[PDB]
Amino acid sequence: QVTLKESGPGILQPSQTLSLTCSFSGFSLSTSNMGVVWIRQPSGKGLEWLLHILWNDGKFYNPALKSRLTISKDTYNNQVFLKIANVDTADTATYYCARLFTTTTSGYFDVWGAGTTVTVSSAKTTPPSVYPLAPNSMVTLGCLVKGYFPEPVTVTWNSGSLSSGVHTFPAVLQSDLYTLSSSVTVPSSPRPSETVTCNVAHPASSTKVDKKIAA
Amino acid sequence: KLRGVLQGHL
Amino acid sequence: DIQMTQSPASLSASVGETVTITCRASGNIYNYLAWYQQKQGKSPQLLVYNAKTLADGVPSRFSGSGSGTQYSLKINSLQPEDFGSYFCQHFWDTPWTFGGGTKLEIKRADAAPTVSIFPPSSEQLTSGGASVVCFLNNFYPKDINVKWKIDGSERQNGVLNSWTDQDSKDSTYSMSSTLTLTKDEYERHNSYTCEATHKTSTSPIVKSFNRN
Repeated sequence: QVTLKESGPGILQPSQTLSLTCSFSGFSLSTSNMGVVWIRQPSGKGLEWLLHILWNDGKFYNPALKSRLTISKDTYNNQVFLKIANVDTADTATYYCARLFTTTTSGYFDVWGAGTTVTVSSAKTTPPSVYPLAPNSMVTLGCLVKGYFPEPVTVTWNSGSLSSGVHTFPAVLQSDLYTLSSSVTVPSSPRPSETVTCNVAHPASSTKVDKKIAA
Repeated sequence: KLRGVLQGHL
Repeated sequence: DIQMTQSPASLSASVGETVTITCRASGNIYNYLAWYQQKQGKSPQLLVYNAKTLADGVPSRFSGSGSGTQYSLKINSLQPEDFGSYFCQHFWDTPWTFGGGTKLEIKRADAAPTVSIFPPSSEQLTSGGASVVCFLNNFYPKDINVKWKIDGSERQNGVLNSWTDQDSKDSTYSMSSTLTLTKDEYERHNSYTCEATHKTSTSPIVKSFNRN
């Protein structure tokens, strides 16, 4: 029952201080060879070692970030506290804490947390604009979902009935705002003969809209 | 080699 | 500092195949190399430590090997659950460093993209903007190029590309390419063209419309 769980603010404006908590159980930071490490991974990119704190209060830092980093432990409540000072947008990533097992002859992270997502931007909550994308045996339609913040957005076709031939593309950042498109391929007969609408939700702004695609 | 301080171990 | 150079970035394979991923350290790390496996959307799990010691839960079809600066991870007879990403990481001199990762992906038949272009919508135009979108759907392999042209001439400012992960059902890839202009810039031109270049044809696929 070794477990770790990250907690954090979720969203932060630049220049601020990122505070992350790791709550762990199933092992003690009073036992030798034990530590907690922080690792981060920007969406779709590689992993980066930030720092770790050990059972004997030894601390080790990535020199590129060491000036901005602070870590402590509360061994009785099984928690490790991470602070990153002065965040810029490049500090946007998934953050993992994990148990470090370390000896004079081995090292590894054998149990990780699920991770917590951290977004650094000046942007404010902003609903999306939904625009219809209209033009063989098949026709492709689309839905442009533009200018929202923050992630995520759900896109569905005909409330779910259309599942095959649906692609929804990863969001992309444009002036502190996300834009994403969804694509649907149906036979040229069902459309415009029958109704094709995309259904778009943006829960952070309580946005729920349906947009029919007229020819 | 053994791992020590410079390799992040204590 | 001590850097891990992992290759290949991407590897296409079939169940039953044997593949090997390589990792090179920029300096001796004395066999202190771990391998982690990451499923799409998930936290990484430990596969191997000290270069060749298998972690708990890991089948013998995985093995590590190497010393000095040269290490590799070998997977005998791939199984469906093996598809995902793999990372090496060293535990020698700080800073600890991870390899860039290897995407182990599913092999399938070559397929040409289905390309579709879409003029900015009426509704978008009334707001003050104009995005032109192009879909390049269901191709294989994943390597692809898109060129935008306005009135016959290549354009690069204002284009944003997005690529899907490998499709779980047909093992195919897709991408969207979006050219964003101002309303008034969009209206000073007539011809808009999206060109896809993919190894399935020596001649590019061309989708085009006139603002009329």
